[PDB]
Amino acid sequence: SELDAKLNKLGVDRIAISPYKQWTRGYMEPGNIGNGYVTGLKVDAGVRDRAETKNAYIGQINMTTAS
Amino acid sequence: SELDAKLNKLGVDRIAISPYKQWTRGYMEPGNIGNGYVTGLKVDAGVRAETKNAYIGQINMTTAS
Amino acid sequence: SELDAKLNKLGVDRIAISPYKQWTRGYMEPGNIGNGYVTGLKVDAGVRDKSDRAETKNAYIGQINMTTAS
Amino acid sequence: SELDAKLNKLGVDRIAISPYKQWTRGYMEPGNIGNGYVTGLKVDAGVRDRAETKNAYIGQINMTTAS
Amino acid sequence: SELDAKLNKLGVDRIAISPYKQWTRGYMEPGNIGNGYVTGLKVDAGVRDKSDRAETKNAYIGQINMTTAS
Amino acid sequence: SELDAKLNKLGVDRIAISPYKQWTRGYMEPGNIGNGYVTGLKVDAGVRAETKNAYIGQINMTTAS
Amino acid sequence: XFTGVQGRVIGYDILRSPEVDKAKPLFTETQWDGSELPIYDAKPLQDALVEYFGTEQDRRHYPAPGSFIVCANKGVTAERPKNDADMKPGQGYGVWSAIAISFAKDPTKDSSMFVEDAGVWETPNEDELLEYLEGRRKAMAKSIAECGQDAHASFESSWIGFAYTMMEPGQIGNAITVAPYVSLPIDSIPGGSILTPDKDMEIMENLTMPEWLEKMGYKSLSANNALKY
Amino acid sequence: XFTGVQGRVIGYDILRSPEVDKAKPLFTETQWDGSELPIYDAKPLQDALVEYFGTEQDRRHYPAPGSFIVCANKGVTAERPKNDADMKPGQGYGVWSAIAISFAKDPTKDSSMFVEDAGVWETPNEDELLEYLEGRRKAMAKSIAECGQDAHASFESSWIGFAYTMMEPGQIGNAITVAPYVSLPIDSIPGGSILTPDKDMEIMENLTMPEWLEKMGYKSLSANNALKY
Amino acid sequence: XFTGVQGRVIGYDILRSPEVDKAKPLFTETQWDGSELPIYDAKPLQDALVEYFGTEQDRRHYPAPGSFIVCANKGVTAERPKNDADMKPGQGYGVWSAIAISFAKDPTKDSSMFVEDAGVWETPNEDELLEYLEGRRKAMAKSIAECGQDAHASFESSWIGFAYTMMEPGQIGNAITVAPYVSLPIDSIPGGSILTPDKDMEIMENLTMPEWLEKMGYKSLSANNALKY
Amino acid sequence: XFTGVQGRVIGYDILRSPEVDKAKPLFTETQWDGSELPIYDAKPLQDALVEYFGTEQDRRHYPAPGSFIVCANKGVTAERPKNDADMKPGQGYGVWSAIAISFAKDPTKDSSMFVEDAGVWETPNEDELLEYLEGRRKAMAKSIAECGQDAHASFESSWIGFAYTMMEPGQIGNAITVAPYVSLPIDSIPGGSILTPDKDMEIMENLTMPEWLEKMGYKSLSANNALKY
Amino acid sequence: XFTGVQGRVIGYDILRSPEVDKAKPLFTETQWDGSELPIYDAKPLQDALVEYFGTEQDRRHYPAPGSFIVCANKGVTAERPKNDADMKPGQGYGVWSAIAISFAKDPTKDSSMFVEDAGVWETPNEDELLEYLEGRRKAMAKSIAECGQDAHASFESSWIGFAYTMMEPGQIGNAITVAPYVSLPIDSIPGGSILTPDKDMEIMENLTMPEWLEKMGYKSLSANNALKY
Amino acid sequence: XFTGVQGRVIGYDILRSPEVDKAKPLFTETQWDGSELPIYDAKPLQDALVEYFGTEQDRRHYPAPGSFIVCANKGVTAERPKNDADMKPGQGYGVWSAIAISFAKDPTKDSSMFVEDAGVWETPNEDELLEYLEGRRKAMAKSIAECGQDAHASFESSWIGFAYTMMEPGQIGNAITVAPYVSLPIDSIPGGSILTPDKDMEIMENLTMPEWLEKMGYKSLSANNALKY
Repeated sequence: SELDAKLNKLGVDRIAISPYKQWTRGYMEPGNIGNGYVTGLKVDAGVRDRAETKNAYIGQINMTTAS
Repeated sequence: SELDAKLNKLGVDRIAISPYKQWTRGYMEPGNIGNGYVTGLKVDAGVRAETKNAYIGQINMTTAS
Repeated sequence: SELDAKLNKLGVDRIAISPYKQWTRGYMEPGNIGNGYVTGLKVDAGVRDKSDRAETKNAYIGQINMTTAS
Repeated sequence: SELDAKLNKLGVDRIAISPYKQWTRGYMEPGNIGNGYVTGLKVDAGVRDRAETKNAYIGQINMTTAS
Repeated sequence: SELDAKLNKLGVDRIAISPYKQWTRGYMEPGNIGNGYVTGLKVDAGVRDKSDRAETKNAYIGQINMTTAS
Repeated sequence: SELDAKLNKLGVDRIAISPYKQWTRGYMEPGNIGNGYVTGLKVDAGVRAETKNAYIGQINMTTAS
Repeated sequence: XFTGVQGRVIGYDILRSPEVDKAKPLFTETQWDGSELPIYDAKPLQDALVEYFGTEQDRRHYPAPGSFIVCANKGVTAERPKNDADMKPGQGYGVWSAIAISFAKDPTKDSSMFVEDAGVWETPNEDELLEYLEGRRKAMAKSIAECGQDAHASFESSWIGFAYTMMEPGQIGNAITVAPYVSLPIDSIPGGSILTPDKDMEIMENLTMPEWLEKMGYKSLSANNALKY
Repeated sequence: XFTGVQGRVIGYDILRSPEVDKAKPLFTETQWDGSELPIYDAKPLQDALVEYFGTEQDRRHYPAPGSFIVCANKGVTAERPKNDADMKPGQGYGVWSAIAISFAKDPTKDSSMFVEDAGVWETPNEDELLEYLEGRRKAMAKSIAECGQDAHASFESSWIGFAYTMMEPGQIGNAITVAPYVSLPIDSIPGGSILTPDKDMEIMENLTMPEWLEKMGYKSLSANNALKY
Repeated sequence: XFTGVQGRVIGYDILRSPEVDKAKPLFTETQWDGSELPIYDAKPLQDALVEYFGTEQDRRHYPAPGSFIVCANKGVTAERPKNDADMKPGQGYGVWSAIAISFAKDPTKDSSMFVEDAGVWETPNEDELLEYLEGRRKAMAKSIAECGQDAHASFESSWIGFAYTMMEPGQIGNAITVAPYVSLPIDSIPGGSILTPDKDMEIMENLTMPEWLEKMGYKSLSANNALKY
Repeated sequence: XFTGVQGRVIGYDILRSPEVDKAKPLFTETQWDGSELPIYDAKPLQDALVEYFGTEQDRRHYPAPGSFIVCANKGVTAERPKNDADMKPGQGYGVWSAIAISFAKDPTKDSSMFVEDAGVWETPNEDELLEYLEGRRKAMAKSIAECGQDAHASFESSWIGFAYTMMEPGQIGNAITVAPYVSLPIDSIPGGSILTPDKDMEIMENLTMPEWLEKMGYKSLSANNALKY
Repeated sequence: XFTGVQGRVIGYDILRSPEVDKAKPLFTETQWDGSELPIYDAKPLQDALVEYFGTEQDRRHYPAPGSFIVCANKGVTAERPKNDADMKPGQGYGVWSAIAISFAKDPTKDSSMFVEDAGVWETPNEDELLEYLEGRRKAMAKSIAECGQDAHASFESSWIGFAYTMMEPGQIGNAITVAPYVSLPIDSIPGGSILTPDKDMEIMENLTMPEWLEKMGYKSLSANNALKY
Repeated sequence: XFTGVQGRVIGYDILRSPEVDKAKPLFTETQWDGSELPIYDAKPLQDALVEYFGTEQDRRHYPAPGSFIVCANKGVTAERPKNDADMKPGQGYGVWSAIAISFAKDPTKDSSMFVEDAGVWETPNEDELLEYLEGRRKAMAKSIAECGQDAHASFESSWIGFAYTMMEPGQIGNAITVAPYVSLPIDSIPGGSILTPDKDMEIMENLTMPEWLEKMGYKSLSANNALKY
């Protein structure tokens, strides 16, 4: 969109394509085509007597914290 | 191995070569040829943890959980 | 410098160029040309009042996504 | 255009961008972004007592014949 | 094969993979993965009648832009 | 040199490095690092042209005019 | 955290759920610049991300087995005990967490911010919690507001939401926030191709979440408000 | 040559001059498949390429000083002597050349063909030459037609044109045909960017030659038929 | 954490120590799917990594000075005081840690898991610790077992191990677990070459740890059980 | 042209037809080094390339529509007239051409050579031509032989072959030689993948032409000597 | 953290401030190798980084809005209360932090180390703090010293510095250390170009911080000791 | 062809032989611009290329076995018969060829030109040939001069040279010109490295041909005028 156009002249693109079938993968992992990222919002809660796996799955992932 | 063959058609390879003489380096550091990683297991203790037995010494650790 | 020359034969370079106008960016972010990094030293301290301000003082590393390495 | 879409699934793209200011350059010269080419038609004649330099300029070029 | 191994230490590889479905393409065309080439032998002869047909016979290298190397 | 500096801002570089041990190779052959070329002058004759004095022997020539 | 110049939020910027302009604030807050920054419930966005990643059962475009998804997150866990309804301090009756995204007014200069926080709760009537939460928003909200001045950066709208669960019995309960940073796969982009990287992006940037679903042949899951948080 | 799957013709496929659908054939010719292949004068296309590369004076987007533009070409040169109007065989009164492009019906399988030919002429009345040329077209034309069968490939329209010059006095004269194969530069694409390779292409694929000129602030040169050949 | 589709474990998948199929379980545990998941001591694997990285003295293929090795780890430190054998809570007599790897049954879909945990110990007879540890395994073990169900993923074997050290006197002691994620260097691959990336891999995937050592001219270090943990 | 360090000949080095070691020379020739260089008919190799590229009808792995296949070639065309069996010099009764490949003894240093030549023929009894050709081989052969000395390069075997056609009536006839230089496509390599570039090569380097056909499900075409030249 | 083989410290290795060799130690400390390791105040280096990144107002080469600058850092925050000058343990009168960089003697083998630490302070006379800090240096210093032996690595000089602020009234105060890891932008390098990656580096490696400023037309900010810490 | 913006001439621009500024013209020629363009013998340059590629025996940095060196060239061959000293037109007593390089005044805009030409000679006294050649230079020279005007490009110096050989007896003789276009190898650049592409270039751009030889440990071959042409 228009923003990209004003953004690109700075050298910044926001493409973020992964080369895997079906799977998303993360910012910076090698082989990703593009130099941007795509984000989203997830907040979910669960008890058992299981947060991650509910509603939106980010399951089986190696998380890296950025703050 | 056979797995790689069924894996590659998904777009996933597991090559992880570093361009340095002798040294290993880490997943994602620029210049690595390949898109996979190689892992291992290290547990050691001392009464100086790191430098014992298997050396991962002088490293910048990044935690993933 | 001379070191780079002895370093390069091992396969290590220390180039770290970013493709953005004006902005610096970080080690490993895609699109960086080179395989090295450039570091620096920043220690600063500041204030807020009851019921950011370290970072933004003196040397700005403002509005950044920090990733800890220890 | 639509064709590119049916073409791309074969692995063929038709992008042909040069990284030079103002100048066009030729198919296969290193540094060109893309894997296609762009062509055109030029026929011109001149005597003197000078073909190339007339009308459409492809002047000062290293020609490579393909037949 | 063994030769490649002695060849690679010089910096030469002989990979020549094309990224197209079914089609072969030529040495140096952009997008080819590898830095080698694959060659073959073709000699064929044919006919037309007064007022292509070599090429298209037996082994097809049809509809190609030829570039001569001598 | 100075020229390269005024040239680079146009997008043109004149690097031409080959990845082979000892051997030179030609403009456009895949794997060459850089986007320039290096040329030279050779004129020789014999009563066997190529192989004399400066060797460009065993080469696949491509004419450009 | 932040989402900057390289960013696009699934739901707002790409794959837009209709809901978003259909929405209407909970309220507004003055910023140091002076503009009234509207704050909206983050239901649409959250819901979007579900449609895209999918659920454990309805698996759609999830992070690859074994990948390194850098994320902005905080988590929290505690028990509410076997019966011993006596509190060894890291225990509580309920657990809660929240995330807040405030799109930057001008992406050429300032960065959009995520603010995510969480905790545990020591009462056991749901109303009291509910209440704390709806209050909390305004804290985060005014917080988003004075937040800009260091950066001299003013926002344009903050979207905020929550997840909680009330426990009892010796269950342990967890609550989290997570902003992931991913790169999209080819087949999530109808008529995308590995050779058309930026066009691939503008396709996702031009479909509304509905449209996307239809071309992909994926039944909705946000649909008629059916996702709890 | 040919122009295949990787091709786009300046003027027909990208940067289209209006003239092209405004055009109307000189005639048609049966092909072995059976379709009547229309043949049109190649004025628009030729003219296009001028607008884009520019002229020695009005320099626009020309091949870089020192580049290696692979081309399909043929050339011809001869004198028409000092007076000695006696012909040592490689001499002639006039020189001529032509190019012909026939767009393939289906670019997924068959390749578009260029046919270019040339020579010298031994009479000295212009009409006789002119005449030979307009005749020649049909030869090339029927030639394009039976040409397909080896390939089992049928075309959709052939565009053909000429350049000649009549000499006298001990002048030497040259005539050429050339199809070049280039890659476009960034600033010829309004709002193109080195980061948007395929979008950059679709911009050129969607502007008509007029439009392109206007956004670029380049005065026309084809304009009111002002280019001789 | 995990090791997924991009993974290979030094010792199991590449550079295999013989020991691994020579091994035999400590026991088995039912999973929710129903297969008896064998659990084995992680001695071989651990030992492998030593042979490859080398020891401070016998330096072999270690992470580059200054690199960013992302790792899965946990650590722990405490003192066992100057004499004052009175415990200001973060102190203990001994420190311990463990790691556990469970190879996924089907790497096309589920990811292999690492589970690593650690702590401190408040008794001072070694037997009591030893004992706690061998017990702990089964906890981790049954834990690996019910662990799958969220993911609906069943394993095939978990390999588990420990390191502890018993302190006394005002020494401070540290215990850690670390799974590193590295990329291999060329000369660790006999007859590997920077031009043969995937063949380079299959060479490491086809040598057994013994074989590797011999071709490299590296004396063993696991050899006759000589590494303590 | 030559085929050097980057080379592999379809038929000899990759995709080998059995025939090649089954073969037996026509004769031998001393080289300046001194080794007897065996010369063999080039039937197997020629035939191989057909199996791979395929025929106009049986289309298999042919050069892409519009590509730039650099080749070593020579061609020849002439008529044998309407009746006027009087020879305006560029005419002849028959046309012929040949190619010859001589694999270098040591590919680390010297380059394998192609020698290709052609012409027209002024008699009209087939035997006379046939005869000229079988003679010609030895010329080319001894030529391959003294050919090395400039380069101080000795070969190991030259493979030579021919194509001719005898004309009559006002037909025009063409004869060519062509060594192409291509890069192989993924699906010609059974179990090849775009991620395994060098392994992809070693698969073609290890299958015999038979084997290749079977895995690909392609019927032979060389089979029982059925290709004319 | 460390800075290793890929490292360059803004101020010492690239963009050098004159001050650095002008400097003179605070003292020296024996290492296990035996060399007297000089320790210097880190004023020059700190100051350098300011000149380069710039200040919120005087914005120069700062990390891009939204980027992922991996850093080595520690932080600390606490209040010194509304009046209630009674200490609920995570509160204090003052907050302090420090960083220390020790350049490796031999960058081919050992890595340069950063040591950064921080805390809070429970007295309220500035002198007492000041004093603690100047003491602390020597701890860190001797610490740098015995630090090497595990690695068998000896340094060449450690540069150490501090930031503190004394609070009162119910203010909250924060103190941090941060080593960032960035890649430089083109226009910070006078006469650099995106095509000259390593030459671009040697330009920054050869200018002194002064020189850099002048060519860039940036007024100093370290200048006459004007930056507080 | 030409040598343009991407160009560097072995001998003039990189690897300079001293001889070049030591030189002095044969003469000068007015150009249409008006500057007196000096013309010099091309001995130094020619000789340079020998030192770099090497001779069949003294093999140095020659084109790889089997490579595709695009070149600007022309060649010529003929016999001077068995005795029959009667001339079937493509025969001659001697053969000759020449190349000429004219460095462009401004490489930002105009391209440097090569002009190479050749032929055969029908007399048999060497003096007559020698003489024709030294004459020829001026033709080529004035030709270089009016050559610019089409391009509106003026040169700065043309360097021109020759090779001939006089035959007798039924020998066949060949004469050629060739400008090659190569890329340099790493080890021809002392202290070059595959990681320092542009620095690698400036090393060759700063050594004189002498210097280069010394660092490489290569004995000269131009040395004391010992190469014939």
